[PDB]
Order: sequence, then structure tokens, then C-alpha cells
Amino acid sequence: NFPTEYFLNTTVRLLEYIRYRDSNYTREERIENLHYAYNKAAHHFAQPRQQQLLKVDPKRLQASLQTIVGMVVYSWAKVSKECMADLSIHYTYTLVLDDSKDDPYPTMVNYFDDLQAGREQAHPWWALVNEHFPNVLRHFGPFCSLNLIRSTLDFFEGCWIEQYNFGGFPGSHDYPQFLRRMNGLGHCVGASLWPKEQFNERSLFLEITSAIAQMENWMVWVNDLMSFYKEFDDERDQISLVKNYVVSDEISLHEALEKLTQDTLHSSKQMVAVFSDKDPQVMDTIECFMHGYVTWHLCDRRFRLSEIYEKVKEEKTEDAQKFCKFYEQAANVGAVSPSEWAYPPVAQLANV
Amino acid sequence: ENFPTEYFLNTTVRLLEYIRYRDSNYTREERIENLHYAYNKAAHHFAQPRQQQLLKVDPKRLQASLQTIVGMVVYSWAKVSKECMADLSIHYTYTLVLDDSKDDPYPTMVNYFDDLQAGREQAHPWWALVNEHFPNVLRHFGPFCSLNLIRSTLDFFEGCWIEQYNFGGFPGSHDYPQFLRRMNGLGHCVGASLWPKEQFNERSLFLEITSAIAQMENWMVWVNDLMSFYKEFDDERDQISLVKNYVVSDEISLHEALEKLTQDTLHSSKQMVAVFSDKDPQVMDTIECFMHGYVTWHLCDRRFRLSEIYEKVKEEKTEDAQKFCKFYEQAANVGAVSPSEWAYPPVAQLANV
Ligand SMILES: CC(C)=CCC[N@@H+](C)[C@@H]1CC=C(C)CC1
Ligand SMILES: CC(C)=CCC[N@@H+](C)[C@@H]1CC=C(C)CC1
Ligand SMILES: [Mg+2]
Ligand SMILES: [Mg+2]
Ligand SMILES: [Mg+2]
Repeated sequence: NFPTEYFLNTTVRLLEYIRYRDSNYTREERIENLHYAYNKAAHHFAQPRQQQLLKVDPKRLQASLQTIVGMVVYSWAKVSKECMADLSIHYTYTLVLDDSKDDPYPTMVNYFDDLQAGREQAHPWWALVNEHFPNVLRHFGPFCSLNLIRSTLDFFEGCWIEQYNFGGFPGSHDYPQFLRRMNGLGHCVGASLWPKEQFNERSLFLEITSAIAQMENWMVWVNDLMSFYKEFDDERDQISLVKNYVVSDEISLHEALEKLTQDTLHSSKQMVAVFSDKDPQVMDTIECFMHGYVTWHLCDRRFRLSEIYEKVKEEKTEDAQKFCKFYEQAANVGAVSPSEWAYPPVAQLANV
Repeated sequence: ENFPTEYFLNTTVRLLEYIRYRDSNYTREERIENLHYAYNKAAHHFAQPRQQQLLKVDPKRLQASLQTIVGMVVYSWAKVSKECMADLSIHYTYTLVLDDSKDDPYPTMVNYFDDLQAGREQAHPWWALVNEHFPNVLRHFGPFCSLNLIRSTLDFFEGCWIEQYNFGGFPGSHDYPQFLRRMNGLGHCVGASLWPKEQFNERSLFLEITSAIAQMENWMVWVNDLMSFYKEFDDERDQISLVKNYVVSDEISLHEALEKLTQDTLHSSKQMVAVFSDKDPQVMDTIECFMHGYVTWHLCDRRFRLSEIYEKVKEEKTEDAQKFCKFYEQAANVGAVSPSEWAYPPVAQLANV
């Protein structure tokens, strides 16, 4: 049974400590970027090649795409429309894999030789991601690029490990976070925040590196907390930082949630301490990302947090009320109807 | 000021007890057979004209580096084949050498992905040599382990990039220190290179391997930080290290920073045993031998100067001081080997031929 009571307690503390407040866009801008990113991505995923090598159920691709276009647009508020679109494609390729069930082993036997030789990878996912990667990379300098490349490779290994539905040997205190960094795309996300068009990678090398290092944790932990609801009675998940803290450190689900919350509140505290007296343009990007990322969690269908707002809409219990106020705050800014941007469906473009 | 000899001794002794440091069926003669085999293959590789011209390293430094790495590999990867130790000695010597360059990677990384995707030789000479040699290392492993080596080496490259900035982290940037240490730790490379497919079934042992990688990453780097603490204590050239970065980033004292490292190191040690004690025998043995050899390597290799500590507490009636000396003599007994017995001829001589 889902610990609704604690779920509220934990989420509320987080939203209050960070003083959640999304002011990233005017409703017209939001809609304008959502459509742009979706349109370029939709046309991309509708091509016969992408349609045939990417093994995904149409209704699932469509949902994944709209979920990512939101994530990108809602959290990368300061980058260009082109950048948002190209990033939306990359992170859609990753989300599709994130929910998948496949054995990479057979198609990874000649990974390095094919890579070094320039031959197309045998694993369809890599074939599509690597072929499209330059469209994402043209937006960044060499350092950030390397970070995106590494993180995507890490993420791939992370989905691989998860295929074994293994949560760690009891007593393996390092396994939980080892896996979370693997599947976190932390460095990919943190480095994709600095397009060379807006930032000089050599002038801000230290601030960017720091942002990557620190934002990696804040970023993953926030999702571990916000996405705790959709992940639970879900088979594909189960193997999560929270539930692995349970199996590996042999503690109660209750203690795992509290542990995660303290890490996050701490990660949040230091984000502020370090990036307050720094380059304004840098702070702005971090700020927009942090608040926007939270708005996306409270709004997007993938996380089904409305199924908790409705089942807690009543009953006054301090947390329950504080949660619904936040849920509404975000709902008022990012609860944009799909029919206003996510059109036409990918399936329709594919069969044109 | 003044090295915490007491605290240091206690921590090391506890470390060696927690891991069950003890004698092994690995002799001195076998070590010498392995040392010379790995050294000989590596020396011939680095003495080739191509390697000699793309790897801008001072010859004496290359010579000393190769000898440090061969020792590390032959002593810690005790269960793998001679070829495997040899090929890993080459890879790890390449990585250790990358630290000798100040040259900004930026200009050479502008087209990293495009050259990689197209199959054109990388612009950064280091990658050119390393990627060209990698298959010799990879043939010894399954696809999963391979991927780990590849990632960790890519991580290591970025780590060296970052280190060129001599940056210990902004005060209050608590996550910076460990983020950096993992970056250039090679943990996943090390951890996964302990399971040759010839001796292990990556698929059947997937869970124990993934677990060893996870736990070995932190053990391997923290033990090195701990044992390197003496050699880096007064060294004003070494300005950024996990411990010094904890000081700058967390805003605590060198002492408190050392305490943090100790607690992590010791804790990591207990869980290593507590997790692999009952698991598969061949696996626990590889893990068991890695920890012991890794420690022996530190105690015997002169780069860490631990003999200076041994030679200073050699005659004190303290308990720790004695257990330390005892341990050290166990190490020296089986590991203190003269380079003239295996490391010959010098790479330079092979180069002129
Ligand atoms: C998007 C996918 C495929 C997986 C979720 C992994 N998380 C670590 C997120 C990755 C993207 C952002 C913006 C934040 C953290
Ligand atoms: C080899 C030395 C000097 C120290 C041990 C620390 N590890 C993190 C090493 C980093 C570089 C290599 C090649 C292997 C592992
Ligand atoms: Mg995932
Ligand atoms: Mg998931
Ligand atoms: Mg999640």
C-alpha cells in the first residue's frame, strides 16, 4: 500500500524549502515553444527509418514524445527553440528505452570494434541515437559534448542493469546510488544547459563543471521523490533508488524516503549557497531549470500526481492542503492542453 | 602540521584487519615471472616508433610509470592470465601517463564525436593510441565488462581535463570532491577488468560482477587516497586531492577531512567482506586477492614512501605500531622485489633498436 501520508509530508517539505514558483514563461511563450519542439520531433520520429528501427508501441511513442517536449521546454527555459527541439528528440530516445524490456547483450558483442571502425551499431537504439547525436551536439562546445556522450552511454548501461530486476545484495551500501548515477543522465542534462550560443565553455568552465557535479544529485533525487507515485505498483520500475535503499541498506521504506528527502533538502541548500554570488546568466538558467523541472513533475501525465490530488483534495491535514495548493500553483502555469501544441499525432505523419 | 602518524597507523592496521590481510599461495617467484612478462610486452609496445612519437612523455617518467603500473596490475589482478595482466598494464600505463600533459584538450575534442562516428583517427594523439590498442584489452572480456572499461576510460579523460584547472571546488560545493574522484578514479574500469570471460561467465555472474564494480569503485579509490596521504602531506605540488578538496569544498579541517576518508574507507571495507564472504568462491577470491595485492603494492612501491613510516615506528612497543610493522614485513617478504629482476631492458634501449 502506497504511503500516501508520508508521500505528502516529503513532497511538501521539498516544495517549501525550494520555495517552488514557476515564472519561466507567459502562457503564450510556453505554448509557442511546446509546439515548436513537438513539431520538429514529431516529423523526425515519423520518418520510415525511425519508424522501423525504434521498437515502440505508437501510443507509447506519442505519450513519451509529449512527455519529453514538456520536460525540455519546461526546464530549459533559456535556450533556443532549435535546441529545445533537438534535445526533445534525444531525451525521447532515452525515455523510450527507460521503460523498455530488452536484452542488449547480443547486439553489444561488437560494440567497440564497430564504433572504432565507423560501422553502424547492431543495436537499433544506438544506430538511431548516434546518427542523430550531432544534431544535439552542434549546440555545445567540446567539453559539454563529452559530458552528453558519456552520460548517454552511462544511461544505456543503467537500463541494462535494470533488466535483471536486481536491487542489490543486502549490505551493498554503495549499489543504490551507483545505479542511480548510471541511469540518471545527470551529466547529460547538466551539460546540455549551456549552449555555446549563450555561454562560453572556456570562460565558465568552472561554474559549468560545478553545476554538472551538484545538479546531478539534486536532479535525480527530485525525480526519485516526485516519481515515487507512478513507480510502485509498476513492474518495469520497482528497482528504484528508494526501494534499493530498502533492500541494500536493510531499512524501512519509511527510512528510505526520509533519507532521500534529507539528501535533497541538503542538495538544494548547497545549490543556493554556491550559485548566489555567481554569474547572473548562470544563476538564471539553474533557477529556471529547478522550478520548471518541478512544474513538469506536478503536471505531466507520466507521473499521475493528479491521482493523488483527487484522492486528497478533501480532508484538511496541513500537508494535504499544502500539497494541493502547490499542485494548483503549477497547474495554473503548466497545465496546458495537448490540443494546443501536440498535433498532429506522430502516427499520422508516419503514414502520410 | 606534522603527519598524524598515530591516527594513520591505527587506520591502516584496522583497514588490513577488516579485509583479512594475510599470506597467500602467490609466491615471490610467480610474481617475478608475471612482472617480467607484463613488463616485457608493455616495454616492446611503448618502444615502437609510432607509440614513441605520438606519446609525448619524458622517457624516465614513462619508464617509472610503466614499472608502477605493472606492479599494481601483477599484484592485484593475481588470478588473470599473463596476457591479460600484460594488456592491462599497457592500458593503465596509458592512463597514468595522461596526467603528464598540460595541453588543453579543447582544440582536440571539437570533432570528437564526428570523428568517432565516422571512424576517423581521433585528433588527440592520446585517444588515437588508446583506442587503437583497446581491442587487445577488450578481447579478454564480455560485452558488459567491455562497456564498463570503455566508459570509465572516457570518464578518466574528462577527469584529467578538469584537473588541468587545479580546482578543488567552490566552498559549499559538497558534491564536487567525490564527483571529481570518481571522474578520474577508473573504478568501473578496474572493477570490471577483474572478470576475464575466460574465467567467469558475465551473464551467470552478472549480479555479483555489477555489485563488485559498485563497491570496488569506492574501495579502490579511497584506499589509494588513504595510502597516498603520507606522500602528499607536505607536497606543495599536489594541490587537489579528495582530502584537500573536502577541505576546500566542505570548509572543514584537514583533520576532519581525513576522518571522513577513514570512515568511508573502513566502512567500505567491512561491507566488501560482509557481501562477498558467502557468495561464489572464485569471485570472492578475485575480490579478496585484489584488496590484498592492492595493499601490498602500496606498501612495496617506493612512490608512496611508506617505508619511511615503517622505519620510524619500527621499534615502538605500541600495539598499532607493531601490527603495522608486522603487516609491512608480510608485504615486503612476498612483494618487495628489485626492479633489476624483472623490469629490463629499459623502454628507451628497446626504442633505439
Ligand atoms: C528522461 C529520462 C530518459 C530519464 C529520467 C532520468 N532523470 C535522471 C532525469 C533525466 C532528464 C532531466 C531533465 C532530469 C533528470
Ligand atoms: C596508479 C596510481 C598512481 C594510483 C591508484 C589510484 N587509481 C585511481 C588509479 C588511477 C590511474 C590508473 C592508471 C589506475 C587506477
Ligand atoms: Mg530509468
Ligand atoms: Mg523510470
Ligand atoms: Mg523516477
